[PDB]
Amino acid sequence: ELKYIATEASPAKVAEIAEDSDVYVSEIEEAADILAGDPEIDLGIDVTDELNQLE
Amino acid sequence: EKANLITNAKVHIHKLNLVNRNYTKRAEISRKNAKIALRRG
Repeated sequence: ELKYIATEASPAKVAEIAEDSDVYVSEIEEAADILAGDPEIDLGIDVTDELNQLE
Repeated sequence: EKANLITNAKVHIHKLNLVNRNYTKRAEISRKNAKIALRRG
């Protein structure tokens, strides 16, 4: 049985499946930040001073 | 379709104008980055 555990807790496979998860994690989180990319448009198209009179 | 020929020209005028909006925005965006980078030194 130690052989059968060591077949499938193989450190050759533990390290594979751990590395794969990390790449997908940074792929998804950065794909959330470009999903919030529009602040760069909002801060750009509106620069309106005039309301300092309104202030 | 000579009418559509004169139509098509009048169509392209709107595309040409559309892009002219787009690059106008980027022009100011670049100028904002310049103003920042001067303040960056």
